[PDB]
Amino acid sequence: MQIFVKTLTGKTITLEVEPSDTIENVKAKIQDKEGIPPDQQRLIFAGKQLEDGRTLSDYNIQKESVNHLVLRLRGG
Repeated sequence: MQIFVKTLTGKTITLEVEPSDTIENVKAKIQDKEGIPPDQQRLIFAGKQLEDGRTLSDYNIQKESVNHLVLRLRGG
């Protein structure tokens, strides 16, 4: 399935993912596209912070056809 990520500029990228994919797996894909180390990423879905050992299915990524995660840059 495809998801969007809103990036630090408010633009979107698309990732090809499966519901069982971990948040750590998603953050690695975001690192490859946006150059943010995973330990400096905070990923949000519907205002909820996503935890690295959990999966997209844990956050019900399947409920909607179109989903946008939000990338935030941890503060220094």
